[PDB]
Amino acid sequence: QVQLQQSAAELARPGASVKMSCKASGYSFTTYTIHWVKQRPGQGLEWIGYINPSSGYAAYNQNFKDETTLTADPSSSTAYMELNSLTSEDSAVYYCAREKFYGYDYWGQGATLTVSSASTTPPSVYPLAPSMVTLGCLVKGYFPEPVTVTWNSGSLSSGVHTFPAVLQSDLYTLSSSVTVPSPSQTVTCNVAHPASSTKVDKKIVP
Amino acid sequence: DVLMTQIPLSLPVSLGDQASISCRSSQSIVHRNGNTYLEWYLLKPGQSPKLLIYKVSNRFSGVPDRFSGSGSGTDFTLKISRVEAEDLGVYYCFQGSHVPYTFGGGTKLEIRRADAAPTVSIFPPSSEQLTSGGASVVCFLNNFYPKDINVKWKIDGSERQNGVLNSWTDQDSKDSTYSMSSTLTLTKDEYERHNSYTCEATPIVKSFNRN
Amino acid sequence: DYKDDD
Ligand SMILES: [Cl-]
Ligand SMILES: [Cl-]
Ligand SMILES: [Cl-]
Repeated sequence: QVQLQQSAAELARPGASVKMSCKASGYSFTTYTIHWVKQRPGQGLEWIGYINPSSGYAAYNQNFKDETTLTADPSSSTAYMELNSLTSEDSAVYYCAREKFYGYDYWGQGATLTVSSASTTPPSVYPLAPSMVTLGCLVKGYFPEPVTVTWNSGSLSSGVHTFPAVLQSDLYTLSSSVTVPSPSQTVTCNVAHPASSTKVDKKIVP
Repeated sequence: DVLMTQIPLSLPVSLGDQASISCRSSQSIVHRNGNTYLEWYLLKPGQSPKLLIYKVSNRFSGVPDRFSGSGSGTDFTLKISRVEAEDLGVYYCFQGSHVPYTFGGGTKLEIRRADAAPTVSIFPPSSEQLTSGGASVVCFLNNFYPKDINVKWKIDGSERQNGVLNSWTDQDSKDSTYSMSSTLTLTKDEYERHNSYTCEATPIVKSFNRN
Repeated sequence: DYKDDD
């Protein structure tokens, strides 16, 4: 099946470079272009550029050209975007998308880039224990974004609210709530912090 | 560059009604090959952008017939008939005719529905957190409407404003509601010196006693 | 550009 799989969220230092990848599978790689799009709060969507693996040609938005190099490796069906001279303006979610005359039909999942001198800090996960019962999940003191929260390894999806994180004293915090009906039918939040490659499970007990 | 301007900024719609979004290009977006590469995307909460329409008026496979695109010259329109809750999110137009390719600024479609009171829950700091020396008091206000809601903290009956951070979800595409967390973060020292903790949604009240 | 082939 067609899929664009991006590299994980990552942290880079100011002034450094970073290389982000988009592995395309499920089609003949050279027959579609790969474009890159930046999403930053309050700034909508911006087009960065594209590479055409067939020809080797990359096009660049003039606003990005001095900080951006696009490449593609046909042998591995992977497109890359290298950003240089990084600043905090470059912190954003970056997508790749394929295109060959019918629009951006398939997208990558996005990759959050944070540009900062701060260290990676994994989350501390604390239980929020109490017809319908609400339980939850406090995910405190992590850096950088994002974390992902599931319940029961994704087998419990209905009645979940995962709130946006808030930044305080250079660390992020968020909470997740779940609601279920009141046997051996337990409840576990699963927290993943891709930038530290950490996963935590917390089984909620009364 | 070709500037892409969308109207309106915010599009509240009641379920089952029609809606339309306008996209105006600052210059013509006809490619020299004769095609107009005007696309519409929908960014749903927590998802990558999804293609709706390409080449002005061509629905992408899997997109319902309720979505249609039209236009020429510099004014393009996305029409949605019989709006459903799953249609909420941010709609963007895009031109792929003239480099640099450009997106519109986005139109946020939201569902207008009947008012709903929040289901309020409060949680003292867990034992695990307290051992480490921190004290987060957490309150969930779930599945309410409209988005604007006031949360108020009281500590032994006195209003409390310092150390409160609020966070809202995007609109729920099942029931068109909103949810919010309010978190009072104290030092354990401070937490230990007070007994009653209240969160009030406006008045639905939940409290506990410990310290 | 690559769209010339469309
Ligand atoms: Cl910087
Ligand atoms: Cl395409
Ligand atoms: Cl080319």
